[PDB]
Amino acid sequence: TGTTIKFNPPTGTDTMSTNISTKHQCITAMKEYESKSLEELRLEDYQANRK
Amino acid sequence: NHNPMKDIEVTSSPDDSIGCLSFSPPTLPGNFLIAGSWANDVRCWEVQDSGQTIPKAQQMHTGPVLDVCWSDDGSKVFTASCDKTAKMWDLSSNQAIQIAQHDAPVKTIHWIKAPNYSCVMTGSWDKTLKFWDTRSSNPMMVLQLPERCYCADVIYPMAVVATAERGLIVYQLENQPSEFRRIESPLKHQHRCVAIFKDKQNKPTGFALGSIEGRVAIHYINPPNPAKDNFTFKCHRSNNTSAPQDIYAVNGIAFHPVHGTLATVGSDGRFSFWDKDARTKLKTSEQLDQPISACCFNHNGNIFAYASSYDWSKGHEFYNPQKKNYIFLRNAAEELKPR
Amino acid sequence: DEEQPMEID
Repeated sequence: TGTTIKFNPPTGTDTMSTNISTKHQCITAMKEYESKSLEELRLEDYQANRK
Repeated sequence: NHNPMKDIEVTSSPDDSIGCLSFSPPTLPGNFLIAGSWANDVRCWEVQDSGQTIPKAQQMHTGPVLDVCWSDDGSKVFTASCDKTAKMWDLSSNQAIQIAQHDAPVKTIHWIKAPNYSCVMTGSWDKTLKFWDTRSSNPMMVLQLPERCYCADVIYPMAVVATAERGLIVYQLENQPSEFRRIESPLKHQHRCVAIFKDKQNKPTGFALGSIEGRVAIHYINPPNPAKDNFTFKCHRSNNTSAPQDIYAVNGIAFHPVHGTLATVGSDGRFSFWDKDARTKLKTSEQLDQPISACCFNHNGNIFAYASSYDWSKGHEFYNPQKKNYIFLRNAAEELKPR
Repeated sequence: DEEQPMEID
């Protein structure tokens, strides 16, 4: 539980027709976190004192 | 730098990051603002027409406050918290009592005033949506959600709940709350915020929904050509540059009560104003040194309140307890008028 | 500010 794993923005692609490369600047976009919400993770950190 | 928009700061702002904002109803004279924080408190300021803020009262949960709302008469403030309970807070007496209990944190709280009933609706990570009369310890009604509740909104006779795993459900509220439609969600990533908008006759007619991938969906309940009338649009992104685009999370969405235009606030530390009928971007703020965690309007739409707070978008390592949180006020009535 | 078209998906 918590955000023990380092934050690392996932890479992706979007269109703007030409594709462009993107970085997902939100931790829960990661595969290690994709099944939880921001608030869910933060509470888990607070309850463990990982501030 | 902390306040790039040169907007008004609410004096005596919360000690920890702000999770929710809420303005008093029009049945109250003047304007009163409520904010819950991650320091477990609920606070109330009186905003004055000159712009000065006066702290009026504060209550306490045993865990972070995730949502707050008012009662139609403006006498009671309802609070929802990670301590798995929700409270009714009588301002005049400054006392607060428990009115709801869940098995997980309580993410959302709303007041339903129907012609024939009144109750508090709570949506929780225990996957339930419950309704309370504020007198009984037993909930009046309990409905099961498809997964954990992430955000919700209510404008009688309609309610919208969004959950983990793209769960999206509309509720009809006339007489008794009931499930109206389970929507195949227009968004493909985590739901985060939802706000209901009304048609030209003040009738709730659809909602706006924000995900973590810099996208908001416009969803009409019953339009004539849903393929063209419903749409998503990109927001809270970076950019003339070939460097990858940075995509931030949509943290709050609120509609201006008279103009029908909308505001979104994002983990990118900006707010943007939008016209969803013209499909245009009216304004984007400058960047703040931390995310904008929440926003809302006052009753007549003459105060736009937004909260500068970390939102855990990058996890625990980027939290600075050292760094201060703010609530900013902006008169954006003219800024949000269409055309 | 400067009204601009939205980036509709």
